[PDB]
Amino acid sequence: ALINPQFPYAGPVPIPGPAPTETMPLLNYRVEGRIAGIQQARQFMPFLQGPHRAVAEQTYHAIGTGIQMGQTFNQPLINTQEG
Amino acid sequence: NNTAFAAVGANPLEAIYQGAGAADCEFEEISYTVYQSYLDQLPVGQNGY
Repeated sequence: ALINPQFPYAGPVPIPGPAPTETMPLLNYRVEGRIAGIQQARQFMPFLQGPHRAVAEQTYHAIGTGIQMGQTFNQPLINTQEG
Repeated sequence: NNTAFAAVGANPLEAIYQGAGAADCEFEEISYTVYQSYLDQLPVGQNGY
């Protein structure tokens, strides 16, 4: 702010002001609020809580069976070298 | 006799012969012989095979 003498800035907005209204009042709000609809315990989703496999491992079962059977052919006898 | 011969204009994918005389073609007979290839003298150890 600058004040300049001799033209000085009025020393106030004075008493000639026009009170325009008495509408100043905010009427307090008084209220009762009830949000009470029956609630049912459940919601349907496509899927909740699953941690789906991105790849599975290979998996398997097992079997064996049979017996011990055989047809054989042997090497001929040979002269013994030494000993 | 239903798969081996294709008429002109018909799909020849599964057929053996195709042509104008197809409708009157037929097998006189078919023979097959199956030969099995395997490895013998199945080893046995202290565990068995």
